[PDB]
Amino acid sequence: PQITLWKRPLVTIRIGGQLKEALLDTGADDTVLEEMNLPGKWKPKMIGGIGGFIKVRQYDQIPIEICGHKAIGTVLVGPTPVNIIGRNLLTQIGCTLNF
Amino acid sequence: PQITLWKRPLVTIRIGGQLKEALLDTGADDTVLEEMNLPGKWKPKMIGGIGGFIKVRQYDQIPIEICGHKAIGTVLVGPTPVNIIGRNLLTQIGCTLNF
Ligand SMILES: CC(C)CN(C[C@@H](O)[C@H](Cc1ccccc1)NC(=O)[C@@H]1CN(c2ccccc2C(F)(F)F)C(=O)O1)S(=O)(=O)c1ccc2ncsc2c1
Repeated sequence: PQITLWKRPLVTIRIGGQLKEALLDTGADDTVLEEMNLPGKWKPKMIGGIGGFIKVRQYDQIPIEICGHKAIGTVLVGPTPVNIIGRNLLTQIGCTLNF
Repeated sequence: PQITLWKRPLVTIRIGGQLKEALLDTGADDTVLEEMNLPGKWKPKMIGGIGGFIKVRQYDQIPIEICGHKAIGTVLVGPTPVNIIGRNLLTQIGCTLNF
């Protein structure tokens, strides 16, 4: 697909039994999802953006489906106001910026 | 150009005769630059990111050349962690997401 940027690039993602709307975000190194209780090991981390930092839980090798494209990798979970698909997963689904 | 996402999509911009590195940020509605001097009236604004809210100065109708593509639009100036080029100017240069 081609997604223009007139509006926020929100797409449907699936993580296990949860479907959520998330930004395809080229300005995000990492994938940051709003609070959810995923299974398995994790590690605490702090990530910074506009306004300062938030504490997140880093889960590794989590499969996520993005517009029917399979991805698997690190997902950060924390008190973000929006779900953010970062470059770690954007590359896996073949996402580029073009102009 | 086509830009892949294994590295941060950092590009050189020209603004007020100055060259700066800025991040092409599809997860950003607006363009937000680190502290700098721009001429003309500005208005105080507050914006919220992942870590909370900050105060910025809003300048309207500012020319920026992004990889040689001309834009003229609103630039917010304040304590962003990184210079970010948001959708207001990404649209002007014809930028889309493709996968
Ligand atoms: C700042 C940038 C270098 C990094 N961020 C990614 C951005 O795309 C971020 C993603 C993002 C989007 C929305 C909320 C929070 C975070 N966008 C924004 O902060 C700004 C806020 N804003 C926004 C939002 C609502 C109203 C007005 C604005 C305004 F437009 F502001 F008026 C908006 O439209 O973009 S991030 O979310 O902090 C981030 C993500 C992953 C990540 N991984 C490691 S550090 C790290 C940091």
